[PDB]
Amino acid sequence: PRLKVKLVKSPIGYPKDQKAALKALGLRRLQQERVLEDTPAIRGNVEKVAHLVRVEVVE
Amino acid sequence: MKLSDLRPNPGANKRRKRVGRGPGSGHGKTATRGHKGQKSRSGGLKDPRRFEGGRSTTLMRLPKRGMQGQVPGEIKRPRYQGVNLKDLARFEGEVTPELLVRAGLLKKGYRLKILGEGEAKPLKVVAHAFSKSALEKLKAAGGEPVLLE
Amino acid sequence: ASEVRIKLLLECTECKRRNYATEKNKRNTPNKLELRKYCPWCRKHTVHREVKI
Amino acid sequence: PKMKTHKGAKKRVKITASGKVVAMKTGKRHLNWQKSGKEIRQKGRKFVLAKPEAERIKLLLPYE
RNA sequence: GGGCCUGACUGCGAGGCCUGCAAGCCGAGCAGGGGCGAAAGCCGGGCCUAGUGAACCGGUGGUCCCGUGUGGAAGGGCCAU
RNA sequence: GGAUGACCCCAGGCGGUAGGGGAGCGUUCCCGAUGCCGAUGAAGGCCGACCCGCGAGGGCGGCUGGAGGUAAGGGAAGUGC
RNA sequence: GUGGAGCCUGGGAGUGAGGGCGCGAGCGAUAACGUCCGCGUCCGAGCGCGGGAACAACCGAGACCGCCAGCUAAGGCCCCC
RNA sequence: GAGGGGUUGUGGCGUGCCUAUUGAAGCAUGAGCCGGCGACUCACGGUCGUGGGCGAGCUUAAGCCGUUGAGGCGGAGGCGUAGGGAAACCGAGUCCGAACAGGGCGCAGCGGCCGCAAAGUCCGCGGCCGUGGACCCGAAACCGGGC
RNA sequence: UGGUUCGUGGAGCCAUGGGGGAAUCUGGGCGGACCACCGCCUAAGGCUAAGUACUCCGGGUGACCGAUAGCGCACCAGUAC
RNA sequence: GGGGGGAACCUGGGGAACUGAAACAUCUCAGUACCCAGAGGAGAGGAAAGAGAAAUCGACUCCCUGAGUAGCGGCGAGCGA
Ligand SMILES: [Mg+2]
Ligand SMILES: [Mg+2]
Ligand SMILES: [Mg+2]
Ligand SMILES: [Mg+2]
Ligand SMILES: [Mg+2]
Ligand SMILES: [Mg+2]
Ligand SMILES: [Mg+2]
Ligand SMILES: [Mg+2]
Ligand SMILES: [Mg+2]
Ligand SMILES: [Mg+2]
Ligand SMILES: [Mg+2]
Ligand SMILES: [Mg+2]
Ligand SMILES: [Mg+2]
Ligand SMILES: [Mg+2]
Ligand SMILES: [Mg+2]
Ligand SMILES: [Mg+2]
Ligand SMILES: [Mg+2]
Ligand SMILES: [Mg+2]
Ligand SMILES: [Mg+2]
Ligand SMILES: [Mg+2]
Ligand SMILES: [Mg+2]
Ligand SMILES: [Mg+2]
Ligand SMILES: [Mg+2]
Ligand SMILES: [Mg+2]
Ligand SMILES: [Mg+2]
Ligand SMILES: [Mg+2]
Ligand SMILES: [Mg+2]
Ligand SMILES: [Mg+2]
Ligand SMILES: [Mg+2]
Ligand SMILES: [Mg+2]
Ligand SMILES: [Mg+2]
Ligand SMILES: [Mg+2]
Ligand SMILES: [Mg+2]
Ligand SMILES: [Mg+2]
Ligand SMILES: [Mg+2]
Ligand SMILES: [Mg+2]
Ligand SMILES: [Mg+2]
Ligand SMILES: [Mg+2]
Ligand SMILES: [Mg+2]
Ligand SMILES: [Mg+2]
Ligand SMILES: [Mg+2]
Ligand SMILES: [Mg+2]
Ligand SMILES: [Mg+2]
Ligand SMILES: [Mg+2]
Ligand SMILES: [Mg+2]
Ligand SMILES: [Mg+2]
Ligand SMILES: [Mg+2]
Ligand SMILES: [Mg+2]
Ligand SMILES: [Mg+2]
Ligand SMILES: [Mg+2]
Ligand SMILES: [Mg+2]
Ligand SMILES: [Mg+2]
Ligand SMILES: [Mg+2]
Ligand SMILES: [Mg+2]
Ligand SMILES: [Mg+2]
Ligand SMILES: [Mg+2]
Ligand SMILES: [Mg+2]
Ligand SMILES: [Mg+2]
Ligand SMILES: [Mg+2]
Ligand SMILES: [Mg+2]
Ligand SMILES: [Mg+2]
Ligand SMILES: [Mg+2]
Ligand SMILES: [Mg+2]
Ligand SMILES: [Mg+2]
Ligand SMILES: [Mg+2]
Ligand SMILES: [Mg+2]
Ligand SMILES: [Mg+2]
Ligand SMILES: [Mg+2]
Ligand SMILES: [Mg+2]
Ligand SMILES: [Mg+2]
Ligand SMILES: [Mg+2]
Ligand SMILES: [Mg+2]
Ligand SMILES: [Mg+2]
Ligand SMILES: [Mg+2]
Ligand SMILES: [Mg+2]
Ligand SMILES: [Mg+2]
Ligand SMILES: [Mg+2]
Ligand SMILES: [Mg+2]
Ligand SMILES: [Mg+2]
Ligand SMILES: [Mg+2]
Ligand SMILES: [Mg+2]
Ligand SMILES: [Mg+2]
Ligand SMILES: [Mg+2]
Ligand SMILES: [Mg+2]
Ligand SMILES: [Mg+2]
Ligand SMILES: [Mg+2]
Ligand SMILES: [Mg+2]
Ligand SMILES: [Mg+2]
Ligand SMILES: [Mg+2]
Ligand SMILES: [Mg+2]
Ligand SMILES: [Mg+2]
Ligand SMILES: [Mg+2]
Ligand SMILES: [Mg+2]
Ligand SMILES: [Mg+2]
Ligand SMILES: [Mg+2]
Ligand SMILES: [Mg+2]
Ligand SMILES: [Mg+2]
Ligand SMILES: [Mg+2]
Ligand SMILES: [Mg+2]
Ligand SMILES: [Mg+2]
Ligand SMILES: [Mg+2]
Ligand SMILES: [Mg+2]
Ligand SMILES: [Mg+2]
Ligand SMILES: [Mg+2]
Ligand SMILES: [Mg+2]
Ligand SMILES: [Mg+2]
Ligand SMILES: [Mg+2]
Ligand SMILES: [Mg+2]
Ligand SMILES: [Mg+2]
Ligand SMILES: [Mg+2]
Ligand SMILES: [Mg+2]
Ligand SMILES: [Mg+2]
Ligand SMILES: [Mg+2]
Ligand SMILES: [Mg+2]
Ligand SMILES: [Mg+2]
Ligand SMILES: [Mg+2]
Ligand SMILES: [Mg+2]
Ligand SMILES: [Mg+2]
Ligand SMILES: [Mg+2]
Ligand SMILES: [Mg+2]
Ligand SMILES: [Mg+2]
Ligand SMILES: [Mg+2]
Ligand SMILES: [Mg+2]
Ligand SMILES: [Mg+2]
Ligand SMILES: [Mg+2]
Ligand SMILES: [Mg+2]
Ligand SMILES: [Mg+2]
Ligand SMILES: [Mg+2]
Ligand SMILES: [Mg+2]
Ligand SMILES: [Mg+2]
Ligand SMILES: [Mg+2]
Ligand SMILES: [Mg+2]
Ligand SMILES: [Mg+2]
Ligand SMILES: [Mg+2]
Ligand SMILES: [Mg+2]
Ligand SMILES: [Mg+2]
Ligand SMILES: [Mg+2]
Ligand SMILES: [Mg+2]
Ligand SMILES: [Mg+2]
Ligand SMILES: [Mg+2]
Ligand SMILES: [Mg+2]
Ligand SMILES: [Mg+2]
Ligand SMILES: [Mg+2]
Ligand SMILES: [Mg+2]
Ligand SMILES: [Mg+2]
Ligand SMILES: [Mg+2]
Ligand SMILES: [Mg+2]
Ligand SMILES: [Mg+2]
Ligand SMILES: [Mg+2]
Ligand SMILES: [Mg+2]
Ligand SMILES: [Mg+2]
Ligand SMILES: [Mg+2]
Ligand SMILES: [Mg+2]
Ligand SMILES: [Mg+2]
Ligand SMILES: [Mg+2]
Ligand SMILES: [Mg+2]
Ligand SMILES: [Mg+2]
Ligand SMILES: [Mg+2]
Ligand SMILES: [Mg+2]
Ligand SMILES: [Mg+2]
Ligand SMILES: [Mg+2]
Ligand SMILES: [Mg+2]
Ligand SMILES: [Mg+2]
Ligand SMILES: [Mg+2]
Ligand SMILES: [Mg+2]
Ligand SMILES: [Mg+2]
Ligand SMILES: [Mg+2]
Ligand SMILES: [Mg+2]
Ligand SMILES: [Mg+2]
Ligand SMILES: [Mg+2]
Ligand SMILES: [Mg+2]
Ligand SMILES: [Mg+2]
Ligand SMILES: [Mg+2]
Ligand SMILES: [Mg+2]
Ligand SMILES: [Mg+2]
Ligand SMILES: [Mg+2]
Ligand SMILES: [Mg+2]
Ligand SMILES: [Mg+2]
Ligand SMILES: [Mg+2]
Ligand SMILES: [Mg+2]
Ligand SMILES: [Mg+2]
Ligand SMILES: [Mg+2]
Ligand SMILES: [Mg+2]
Ligand SMILES: [Mg+2]
Ligand SMILES: [Mg+2]
Ligand SMILES: [Mg+2]
Ligand SMILES: [Mg+2]
Ligand SMILES: [Mg+2]
Ligand SMILES: [Mg+2]
Ligand SMILES: [Mg+2]
Ligand SMILES: [Mg+2]
Ligand SMILES: [Mg+2]
Ligand SMILES: [Mg+2]
Ligand SMILES: [Mg+2]
Ligand SMILES: [Mg+2]
Ligand SMILES: [Mg+2]
Ligand SMILES: [Mg+2]
Ligand SMILES: [Mg+2]
Ligand SMILES: [Mg+2]
Ligand SMILES: [Mg+2]
Ligand SMILES: [Mg+2]
Ligand SMILES: [Mg+2]
Ligand SMILES: [Mg+2]
Ligand SMILES: [Mg+2]
Ligand SMILES: [Mg+2]
Ligand SMILES: [Mg+2]
Ligand SMILES: [Mg+2]
Ligand SMILES: [Mg+2]
Ligand SMILES: [Zn+2]
Repeated sequence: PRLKVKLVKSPIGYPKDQKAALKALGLRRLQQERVLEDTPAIRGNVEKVAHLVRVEVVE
Repeated sequence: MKLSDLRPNPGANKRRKRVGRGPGSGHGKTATRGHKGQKSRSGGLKDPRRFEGGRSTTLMRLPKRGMQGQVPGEIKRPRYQGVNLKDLARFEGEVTPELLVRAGLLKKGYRLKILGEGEAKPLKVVAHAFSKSALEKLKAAGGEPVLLE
Repeated sequence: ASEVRIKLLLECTECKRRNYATEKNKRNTPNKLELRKYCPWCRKHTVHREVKI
Repeated sequence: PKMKTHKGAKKRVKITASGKVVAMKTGKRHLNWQKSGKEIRQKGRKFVLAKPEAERIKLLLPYE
């Protein structure tokens, strides 16, 4: 399947590594959506910044 | 629910057309054959899929094209059947040619080629061939393209 | 065509492949046709010369 | 008995995906010196047969 | 009538005319490489309508696609005629 | 209309060869049937001005006949001159 | 313009001997119940009905069934009638 | 037994049936009359439609086991899930082409995960086609082996 | 020449009427002309159950016939003629 | 020991034509009908000088399938492993 990840809460005030995770996802703007793949390396960062993103499970 | 309730659905068991059975049927006398001529006869016409009254037939004036083959016939060579990634969605873990023939998507005696229609999944996929796009997709999705021979 | 008006092929003198078919009255034009035609193999124009059909 | 494939049709014609019958244009087997390149070129492409004739040839190919 | 020429193009082909089929016919435009022109442009033979013959079978040039365990070869295919 | 042909109102169509379609009738046989009709008379025959059906037909009654016949609903054809 | 109109797709055909008539021509002889096209019509298939003495195709007119009712069409209204 | 049945005097109307035909009561075919026999079928395959089953799947064949008018097992295989190309091949594309050009042939359901429908396929039924003699009857003939 | 799907086809394989005519495993045949490589097999002696075919015969059983049907024959029929 | 017979079945030796190809000759019908010899309750075949690509299989026969595929074919009609 796939992922549609949407940055809904700001990284401002969260640790550097959660900030970097968004950089790894390509999430730069709030409410920016990206339709990623569903692999554990791509999924691990999403679980890291879970509290900042809103994940859709598009196929 | 006894034997006398056992009916077929309306129109399931249609009656037959019986011709040559009298004026009131609409099929009497000539049995809906018309009057005379070759078509009315027992044995009828030459095959209407082909015969065209004696002229060179539509099909026979078209030219041939391609290799038709020589005796001793077909050359034995590896045969590839494509299977789209979309048809792998149902599987978990590992897909091989054998699993795909059981599932009914790959035919026996056919080598397996993955084609890129659909979305790849993080499956291990053992195949004899992969299309350019199926390979690319299967990598990006965390799959393991296992190439066979 | 006739016996005096033969059919012929034009042959690219550089790669030798016959590329064009045409005719000529060999009583009025006895020498071989030389003609510059585009050769799709050489992908350029070329002296094509008359060759037996 | 089971119907036999007509091999003349098989050797001349192909049933496309949607059920069209495709064949090679006639008229460029020989006699080509005086034919415009347009004629030779377009007669080298396939054409789709007229509906009635396509439906007769399809019946000759009952196992494609 | 004259000068330069070979577009008597290669790859295609929107759209049609005609039409029972199969055929026949017209064709702008795009690309290749050209011809003439200062240029706009024109050029896919000929003022036009006849000058013709579907398939099968085989010839020839190309191609290098198939090659009956394998590499070749035989023989085919494909393009052209 | 009312609700699904439940029947009713209105309107229109309804000559017909080849021919297309639809709805039926009847014949033989199977299931229904270890049932049911039958000597208080089966089937078949002969009548009928009677009933039902547009019709093919089906009832019913009388006479003959003397032992079989076979429902609703389905199934299959050596099925109608 | 809602018509047994039209259009698309598919199943089944039959027909591929027409004929009369009116008009337009050709052929024939400004002959033929002649012939060959064109437009229309009817017969074919309306040899059902009225008229035309009788008579497929001229006039009138498109027969679902019934009526010991009415109105008309052509043609008729001295007798047959 | 206010009806009905039989008969038919007169009056009106009225050109057999079937077949073949442009057209037949036709002086064109056939039939003396009656009774019985007498002509569109079956198999396999195809195509289309239709009634169901299941559906990215559907289905078994021969057999085997059971039954003795009991059914089941059997997945070999078949069709479908991908096409384009003469093909090597590539593949949601492919083929032609130098082309990233153009063109040919191709490639994408309804409802609040659940139903509904469905590709497809299986079986039944029906129409029609193919192969058989294929609606029935009919030659004159041809051939074989005998007399 | 035949057999094979193979109709002379690139025509091998199996068989053999004619001609020529070997070898004994380092022998020989085959894998579709042919060559090489790589394999497969052992010719020119013979026999061999079972699974398969048929139905004169016996039996069982029919959505098989019911005396113009069912076999040509239900019967003194392959008879009468 | 042989002889001859036996419905159909079987092997072998010979082997048509109508027909189909909408004419016809190759082709088809068909190695069928038929003739002959022989066998037997069966007959044939059978233990690889096979298959043919699986680095594989393992006598023969028979059914299903492969498959109306591969091919064959006045590359027609058709034939068909
Ligand atoms: Mg925040
Ligand atoms: Mg904060
Ligand atoms: Mg860290
Ligand atoms: Mg039925
Ligand atoms: Mg039927
Ligand atoms: Mg009907
Ligand atoms: Mg009936
Ligand atoms: Mg009737
Ligand atoms: Mg009907
Ligand atoms: Mg009718
Ligand atoms: Mg009649
Ligand atoms: Mg009909
Ligand atoms: Mg019919
Ligand atoms: Mg018919
Ligand atoms: Mg007629
Ligand atoms: Mg007719
Ligand atoms: Mg008749
Ligand atoms: Mg006629
Ligand atoms: Mg006739
Ligand atoms: Mg007819
Ligand atoms: Mg007959
Ligand atoms: Mg006939
Ligand atoms: Mg001709
Ligand atoms: Mg092939
Ligand atoms: Mg072979
Ligand atoms: Mg993995
Ligand atoms: Mg052919
Ligand atoms: Mg051609
Ligand atoms: Mg050519
Ligand atoms: Mg050629
Ligand atoms: Mg010219
Ligand atoms: Mg040209
Ligand atoms: Mg040219
Ligand atoms: Mg070209
Ligand atoms: Mg197939
Ligand atoms: Mg000039
Ligand atoms: Mg000049
Ligand atoms: Mg000039
Ligand atoms: Mg110059
Ligand atoms: Mg066009
Ligand atoms: Mg056209
Ligand atoms: Mg012309
Ligand atoms: Mg230029
Ligand atoms: Mg220029
Ligand atoms: Mg230019
Ligand atoms: Mg210049
Ligand atoms: Mg310029
Ligand atoms: Mg131009
Ligand atoms: Mg000209
Ligand atoms: Mg000029
Ligand atoms: Mg030709
Ligand atoms: Mg031919
Ligand atoms: Mg050739
Ligand atoms: Mg090669
Ligand atoms: Mg090679
Ligand atoms: Mg080789
Ligand atoms: Mg070498
Ligand atoms: Mg070499
Ligand atoms: Mg070569
Ligand atoms: Mg060649
Ligand atoms: Mg050419
Ligand atoms: Mg009316
Ligand atoms: Mg009617
Ligand atoms: Mg109807
Ligand atoms: Mg009846
Ligand atoms: Mg009935
Ligand atoms: Mg019975
Ligand atoms: Mg009973
Ligand atoms: Mg009883
Ligand atoms: Mg009782
Ligand atoms: Mg009594
Ligand atoms: Mg009875
Ligand atoms: Mg009665
Ligand atoms: Mg009685
Ligand atoms: Mg009594
Ligand atoms: Mg009794
Ligand atoms: Mg009953
Ligand atoms: Mg009943
Ligand atoms: Mg029942
Ligand atoms: Mg009958
Ligand atoms: Mg109408
Ligand atoms: Mg209409
Ligand atoms: Mg029909
Ligand atoms: Mg017809
Ligand atoms: Mg006709
Ligand atoms: Mg005609
Ligand atoms: Mg006539
Ligand atoms: Mg005519
Ligand atoms: Mg006429
Ligand atoms: Mg005429
Ligand atoms: Mg007319
Ligand atoms: Mg007239
Ligand atoms: Mg006048
Ligand atoms: Mg006139
Ligand atoms: Mg005229
Ligand atoms: Mg006069
Ligand atoms: Mg006349
Ligand atoms: Mg006249
Ligand atoms: Mg006249
Ligand atoms: Mg007329
Ligand atoms: Mg008629
Ligand atoms: Mg009239
Ligand atoms: Mg009319
Ligand atoms: Mg009249
Ligand atoms: Mg009349
Ligand atoms: Mg009258
Ligand atoms: Mg009158
Ligand atoms: Mg009259
Ligand atoms: Mg009168
Ligand atoms: Mg008259
Ligand atoms: Mg009045
Ligand atoms: Mg008046
Ligand atoms: Mg008068
Ligand atoms: Mg008056
Ligand atoms: Mg009066
Ligand atoms: Mg009375
Ligand atoms: Mg009276
Ligand atoms: Mg009277
Ligand atoms: Mg009166
Ligand atoms: Mg009359
Ligand atoms: Mg009658
Ligand atoms: Mg007649
Ligand atoms: Mg006549
Ligand atoms: Mg008379
Ligand atoms: Mg008379
Ligand atoms: Mg006479
Ligand atoms: Mg008469
Ligand atoms: Mg006659
Ligand atoms: Mg008659
Ligand atoms: Mg008599
Ligand atoms: Mg009598
Ligand atoms: Mg009778
Ligand atoms: Mg039928
Ligand atoms: Mg039958
Ligand atoms: Mg059938
Ligand atoms: Mg069917
Ligand atoms: Mg069906
Ligand atoms: Mg099911
Ligand atoms: Mg029992
Ligand atoms: Mg498939
Ligand atoms: Mg293909
Ligand atoms: Mg190419
Ligand atoms: Mg494209
Ligand atoms: Mg397209
Ligand atoms: Mg469903
Ligand atoms: Mg279904
Ligand atoms: Mg059909
Ligand atoms: Mg037959
Ligand atoms: Mg028959
Ligand atoms: Mg039939
Ligand atoms: Mg004689
Ligand atoms: Mg003869
Ligand atoms: Mg003869
Ligand atoms: Mg003779
Ligand atoms: Mg003899
Ligand atoms: Mg030899
Ligand atoms: Mg040979
Ligand atoms: Mg041979
Ligand atoms: Mg060949
Ligand atoms: Mg051979
Ligand atoms: Mg040999
Ligand atoms: Mg020899
Ligand atoms: Mg050795
Ligand atoms: Mg050796
Ligand atoms: Mg050998
Ligand atoms: Mg040898
Ligand atoms: Mg060899
Ligand atoms: Mg071998
Ligand atoms: Mg080899
Ligand atoms: Mg060796
Ligand atoms: Mg071997
Ligand atoms: Mg034995
Ligand atoms: Mg044993
Ligand atoms: Mg045995
Ligand atoms: Mg037995
Ligand atoms: Mg039997
Ligand atoms: Mg018995
Ligand atoms: Mg009975
Ligand atoms: Mg009985
Ligand atoms: Mg009797
Ligand atoms: Mg008898
Ligand atoms: Mg009796
Ligand atoms: Mg007996
Ligand atoms: Mg008798
Ligand atoms: Mg006797
Ligand atoms: Mg002896
Ligand atoms: Mg003897
Ligand atoms: Mg003996
Ligand atoms: Mg033999
Ligand atoms: Mg024999
Ligand atoms: Mg002979
Ligand atoms: Mg013959
Ligand atoms: Mg035949
Ligand atoms: Mg035939
Ligand atoms: Mg013939
Ligand atoms: Mg014939
Ligand atoms: Mg003849
Ligand atoms: Mg033969
Ligand atoms: Mg026999
Ligand atoms: Mg012998
Ligand atoms: Mg004997
Ligand atoms: Mg035995
Ligand atoms: Mg033996
Ligand atoms: Mg033996
Ligand atoms: Mg041995
Ligand atoms: Mg297959
Ligand atoms: Mg198959
Ligand atoms: Mg044969
Ligand atoms: Zn060149």
